[PDB]
Amino acid sequence: GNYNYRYRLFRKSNLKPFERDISTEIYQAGNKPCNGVAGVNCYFPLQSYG
Amino acid sequence: ASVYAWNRKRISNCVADYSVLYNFAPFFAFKCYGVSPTKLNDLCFTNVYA
Repeated sequence: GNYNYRYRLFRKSNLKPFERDISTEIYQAGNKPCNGVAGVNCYFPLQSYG
Repeated sequence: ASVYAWNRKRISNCVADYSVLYNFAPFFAFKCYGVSPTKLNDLCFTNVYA
């Protein structure tokens, strides 16, 4: 497994053409997300490839 | 029920609302494959088994 190529899995809205975002802020859940940890949702944006 | 005699159930002909799930438990395990947990309450399906 090569866990170095990752991709964004969660975002608030789709992005405009030729636009790039790099921020790795924790994604929103029903309620205020946890803190980079599991919970009701409180997910993390990036996901690896494998 | 016990795992060796699991219990199937069908869910069709309703207005499914996935906003009731978060309020059940801290959900020690909550996962879906190829299905965005957050984008579920707006997509529509044929038949849902449980």
